[PDB]
Amino acid sequence: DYTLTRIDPNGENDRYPLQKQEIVTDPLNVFMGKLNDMVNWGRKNSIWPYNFGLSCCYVEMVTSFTAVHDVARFGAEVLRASPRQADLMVVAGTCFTKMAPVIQRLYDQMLEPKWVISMGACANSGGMYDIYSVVQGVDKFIPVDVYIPGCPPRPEAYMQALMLLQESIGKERRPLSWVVGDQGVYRANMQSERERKRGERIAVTNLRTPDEI
Amino acid sequence: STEVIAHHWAFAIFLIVAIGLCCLMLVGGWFLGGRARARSKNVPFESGIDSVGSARLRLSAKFYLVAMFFVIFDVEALYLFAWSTSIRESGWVGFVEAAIFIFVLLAGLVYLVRIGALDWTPARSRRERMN
Amino acid sequence: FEIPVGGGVSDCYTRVMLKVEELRQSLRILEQCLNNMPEGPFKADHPLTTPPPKERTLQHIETLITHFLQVSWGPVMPANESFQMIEATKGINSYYLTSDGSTMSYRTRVRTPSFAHLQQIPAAIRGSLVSDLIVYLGSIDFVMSDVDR
Amino acid sequence: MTLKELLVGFGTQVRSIWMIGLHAFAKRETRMYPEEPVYLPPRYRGRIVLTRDPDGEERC
Amino acid sequence: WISPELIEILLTILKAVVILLVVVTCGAFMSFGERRLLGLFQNRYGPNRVGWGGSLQLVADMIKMFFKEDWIPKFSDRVIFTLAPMIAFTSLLLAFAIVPVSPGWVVADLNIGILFFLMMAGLAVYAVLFAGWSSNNKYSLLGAMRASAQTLSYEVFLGLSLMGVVAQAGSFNMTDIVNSQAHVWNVIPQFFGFITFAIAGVAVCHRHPFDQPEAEQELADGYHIEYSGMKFGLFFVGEYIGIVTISALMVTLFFGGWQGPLLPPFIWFALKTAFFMMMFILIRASLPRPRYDQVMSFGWKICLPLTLINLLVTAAVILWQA
Amino acid sequence: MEFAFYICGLIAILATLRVITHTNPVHALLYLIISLLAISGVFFSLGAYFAGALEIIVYAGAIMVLFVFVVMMLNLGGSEIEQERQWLKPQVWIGPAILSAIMLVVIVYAILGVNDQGIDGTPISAKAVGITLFGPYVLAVELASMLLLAGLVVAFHVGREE
Ligand SMILES: CCCCCCCCCCCCCCCCCC(=O)OC[C@H](COP(=O)(O)OCCN)OC(=O)CCCCCCCCCCCCCCCCC
Ligand SMILES: CCCCCCCCCCC1=C(C)C(=O)C(OC)=C(OC)C1=O
Ligand SMILES: CCCCCCCCCCCCCCCCCCCC
Ligand SMILES: CCCCCCCCCCCCCCCCCCCC
Ligand code: SF4
Repeated sequence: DYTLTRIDPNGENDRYPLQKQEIVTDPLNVFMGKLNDMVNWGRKNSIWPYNFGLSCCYVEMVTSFTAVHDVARFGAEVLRASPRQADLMVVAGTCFTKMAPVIQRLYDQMLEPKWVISMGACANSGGMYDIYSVVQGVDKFIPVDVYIPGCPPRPEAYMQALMLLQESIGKERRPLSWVVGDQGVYRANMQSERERKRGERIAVTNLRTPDEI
Repeated sequence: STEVIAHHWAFAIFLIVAIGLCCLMLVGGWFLGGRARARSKNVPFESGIDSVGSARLRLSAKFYLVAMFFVIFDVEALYLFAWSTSIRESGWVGFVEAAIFIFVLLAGLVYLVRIGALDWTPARSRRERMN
Repeated sequence: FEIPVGGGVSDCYTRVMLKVEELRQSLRILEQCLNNMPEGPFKADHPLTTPPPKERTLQHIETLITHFLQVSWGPVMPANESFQMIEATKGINSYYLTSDGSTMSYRTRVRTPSFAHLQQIPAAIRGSLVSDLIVYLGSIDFVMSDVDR
Repeated sequence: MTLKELLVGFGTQVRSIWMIGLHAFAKRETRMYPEEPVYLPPRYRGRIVLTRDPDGEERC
Repeated sequence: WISPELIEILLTILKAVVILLVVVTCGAFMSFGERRLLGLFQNRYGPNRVGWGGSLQLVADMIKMFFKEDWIPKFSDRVIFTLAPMIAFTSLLLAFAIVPVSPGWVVADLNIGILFFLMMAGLAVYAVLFAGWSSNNKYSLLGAMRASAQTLSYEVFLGLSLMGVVAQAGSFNMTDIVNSQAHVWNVIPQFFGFITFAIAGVAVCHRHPFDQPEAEQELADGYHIEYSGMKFGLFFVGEYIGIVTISALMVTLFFGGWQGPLLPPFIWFALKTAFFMMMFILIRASLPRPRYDQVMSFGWKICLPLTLINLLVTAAVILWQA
Repeated sequence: MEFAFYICGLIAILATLRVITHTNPVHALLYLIISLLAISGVFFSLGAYFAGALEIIVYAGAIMVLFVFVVMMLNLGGSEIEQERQWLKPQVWIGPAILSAIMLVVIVYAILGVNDQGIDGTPISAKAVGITLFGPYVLAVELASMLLLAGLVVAFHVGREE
């Protein structure tokens, strides 16, 4: 229940992303597993987002940074202006066709490990902008770890996606060093949130009427 | 004595352990974790688009005159550093000497300010046009 | 409500403080909105009111027909050209609409103020420091959705 | 700059430091998602559902 | 090896090692403390989830920083690029090595003292200069030029701001400086020296409002853009150690050091140093950033004549009362 | 004391030799920093504590100005390195090499015949230097202020734009 990705920027593959993915089994012993868990804990509790925004979704993400939401509580407020110091790229906005090589370049300039959250309907699929100048989803060329529906997602939806990314990071397998060992990145194939929440969602019967505050 | 040589050894061990701790953290950062590979990874960051030229250029600073003046004024500062540790021994005569020295220093500073030697702001950034 | 005006110089500081006074004036307008709120309909009685009032849609057949056609094929606007200019948050925003008689706009032209302000940028900042340009960008009050539409 | 401008600027810096330091004694404005749930008004536009009539059949 | 001299030597060595470890730990835990105190000043919490009260946030950040890819760019001068974080880490640590934190607790009781601090600050500028130049980045080169401009602004009067305290103590030694404040702390007679040293010492660490080499709004973090992993962490750990050192020097020179009526001397020293660390955080939270030409004008036209006139008045007072 | 003197002097000699035969200007400035730090360590080993402190203090600022000027003019990538490396040839250095060597030989021969009781390294304090500086050397202080004033005026008149 793991997908292994191996990157190959100079291989015989031109289409982005320059990577290959294969469904494998969990590679994980009594000490390497514990130290991998410690590295995953440290990485998931210190996620520095890239100060990068395309449209209105960025306004909601930085709203989550402020005092009324305080995403600092999760340890994810540091907000680096440099791609080298950033761990998380939030595609917060429309992937405009003119902006797509820029997004690819900025993703290339980030360093390992890196995660991608596609925030909002535009970044997810193109959203309402099925139009000549808009790429229909940033996952046409960027591998995406978490998708947030919404236009915009509210700041707590961005926080919920941050927690989802934390659970995905906490059970991933990455090279502990670049000198010795397997260097491919193993990501757990999680149960979908739709299937997880289906039981409590279908059981809803009555909601408040839209007539009061 | 003994406290002096103890403090000398303490200073030596302080410097050695500080430099060794810095080197150890650099080595641990270098060897731990994976590495990223990308086509444009080894391109300098300029907000996502290629550079025009590079950072290796004749970039003209505007405060170079102030840099010369800073070197001069730092030497004047060391003269005052020598005076300030022995003010009671030099007496009022040393005070008169340092007053003349400081007055010549301040007259040179006033001269530099008044001739515009310390001004390098462009004319559109001098903030003359206000309500 | 008052319209705050500057002394003759459009500064970064003057633009920001003018927007502060505009915020206070909008607070005055909101106080008047809270105190004197008319009782009446939230939708016009016109046949082209899209969609019609929902309760009448849910129980009256002709209203249901109007709703059905308005949300599916669309409301039919007779062929004309229309224009509306408003004071938006960042300047003057306008819509220029051409109907050809269909349920879709033949032409929708949106004039936005941020386009003009960003074009003004090189004339007003030429010969300044970079920090002045940072402050200028902060004081223009623009977003790029407004600029590029 | 003038002497009055220097003194006034010193006073304004002191005032800014003082007011932020007094914000250190204020009540927190944070709504602590996810420990306290987000309040949403009843007509908030989030996840879409299909509903049933009072007889239990699907309304669609 | 049973002799009083040798065991006194190892006791002094152990005390110096303890001082070094506590200062480095205080720099890292004050990165965490800056986050929590900024949350406090901005009506929020800051990191309070990872561990009890966020106490394990520093550990998580350290693990992330260690296992981040610590890279050296192919377009950079590799040796200078690696050397600049080492200078940024070590210079103001060595400047701390003259701070007497308690009677009997000082690493180096140097005869030069505050001269050694000036030596280390003058060496400390080269970290930002080398980081800006070696990284071959345009924003980083602009940050390096801004850092040199800042050094021109403050270094002309930093030592002169300390010279009134030096004149009152009659010595460069820092224990003599805290002994001269047995009755009145130097913040009362050397008040103008105090404010000029506060300005220049904030400018020493390139801390806000003098963070022009790393100005995020202008230079997109400037001189350390190409740094990542533990070299970036080295730059910020050195910055926080510099905050600790400048606060402790301010306490030592202007606030009596460890002298106080009731508490143990280290408690007084730690309380005053913690207060000025909090003041570093608060001025980062409170006041805006001036233009760097305005900072140069302020340093050369206001602060330097103030330090010169302060030294003259201090000497006249000393000789009048002698 | 002698350990520090000999090692700091060796480091200063090697770093200065690296300075005068280097192509990269920023690297040359770094080796100049290292050589001046080593000469300051030599000063500290001889008891001249004030001189060593001032050696680090005023050359850290001075080489910073040299870095400013090097960034303004010299640094261009490999163009100035190629131009400077082509300016250095075996003949160009071997010419003045024996000249400097025989000057050093004559100066060293004159040095070795002097009466030497050894430098005990007793520290001469900054207070004593300040007492001498504002005592017997008052006119030196005031005319040095005039000298630095002349340097200021010359730098302003020459190093301008228009
Ligand atoms: C242990 C170490 C840490 C200690 C922590 C506590 C102390 C922190 C000290 C922080 C220092 C901040 C200093 C900032 C100086 C900025 C000066 C400057 O450049 O101001 C520019 C501004 C306008 O510039 P102008 O020259 O008028 O315009 C020319 C335009 N081309 O000019 C003006 O606005 C004019 C007024 C300038 C005012 C300068 C600041 C006054 C001193 C600092 C604030 C007070 C701090 C507390 C002091 C003690 C209080 C008891
Ligand atoms: C022993 C090694 C420990 C390394 C820990 C490094 C932690 C660095 C955090 C500093 C910091 C950064 C970079 C930062 O960018 C930032 O935002 C302005 C802060 O305040 C919220 C910070 O506190
Ligand atoms: C925020 C304060 C930072 C202080 C940094 C320097 C501290 C170095 C470690 C000192 C440890 C010993 C303290 C004195 C011991 C004797 C007194 C004990 C009772 C207080
Ligand atoms: C283009 C002009 C270049 C001028 C370079 C000048 C170099 C001069 C080198 C002189 C070397 C002298 C070596 C010793 C000679 C014998 C002793 C002196 C004469 C008796
Ligand atoms: S998804 Fe909606 S809110 Fe987000 S960028 Fe697109 S239009 Fe803006």
